[PDB]
Amino acid sequence: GETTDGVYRVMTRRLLGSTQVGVGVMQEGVFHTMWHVTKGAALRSGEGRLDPYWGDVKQDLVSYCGPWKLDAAWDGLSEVQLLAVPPGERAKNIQTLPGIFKTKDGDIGAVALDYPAGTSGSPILDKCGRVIGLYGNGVVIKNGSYVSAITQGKRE
Amino acid sequence: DMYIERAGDITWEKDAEVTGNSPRLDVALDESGDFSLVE
Ligand SMILES: CNc1nccc2ccccc12
Repeated sequence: GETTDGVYRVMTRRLLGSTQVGVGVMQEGVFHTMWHVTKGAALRSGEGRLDPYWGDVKQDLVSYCGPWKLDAAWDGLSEVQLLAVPPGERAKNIQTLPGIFKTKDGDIGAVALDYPAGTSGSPILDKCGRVIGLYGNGVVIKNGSYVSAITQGKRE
Repeated sequence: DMYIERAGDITWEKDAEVTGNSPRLDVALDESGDFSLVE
C-alpha cells in the first residue's frame, strides 16, 4: 500500500457509509496515531496491512509497522501549527500559541482549538515542519470549549 | 475494518490563519488516559 510520508485519514466502513474516526502520521515507514482512534486494531493501506507495533492507553498513542519515530518537542515559547484534517474537509494549517497543562508529573503544551472528534491524531508542527505531537486527547473547560494536550511519544 | 487515505504533506504553511488562546490549566491524567480538571 501507500507508504509515502505525510498525513492520513483513518476511515471505517463498520458504521453508516464511510466515516472518518481519526488521522495519523506516516514517517520513516511507521504510522502514528492516537490509541482511542483505532483501539489497537490492524489497518489497511490499499491492498496492504499495517499491524500495531507499540501502544499505551495512558499516553493514548499507538505506532504501526515499527517503533514510535516522532521525537521533536514544543520549545515552550514559539507558536506552532495544527495540521487539522477534519472529516470530509481538506487538510488546513492553523497557527496558535499553545497554553499549558500543569500536572503532578510536569507540564505539557496544549492547543485550544476545537475540531470534530474524527480530527484526533492530526499532527501539531514546529517551524521546521517537525511533528511535536498529536491532537485529540484533552479536556472540556468551564465554557464548554475543548483544549487538547500536545501528545508526544518517546523515540527508543 | 479500518483503512488509511493520504490527506497531504506535513509542512509549516507561511501566513496560515492564526487563532486560539493559550490557557494554563491544572489537570490530572488517570490510568485510562483521560485528562480531567483539577480545582
Ligand atoms: C469531548 N471530546 C471532544 N470534544 C470536542 C472536540 C474533540 C476533538 C478531538 C477529540 C475529542 C473531542
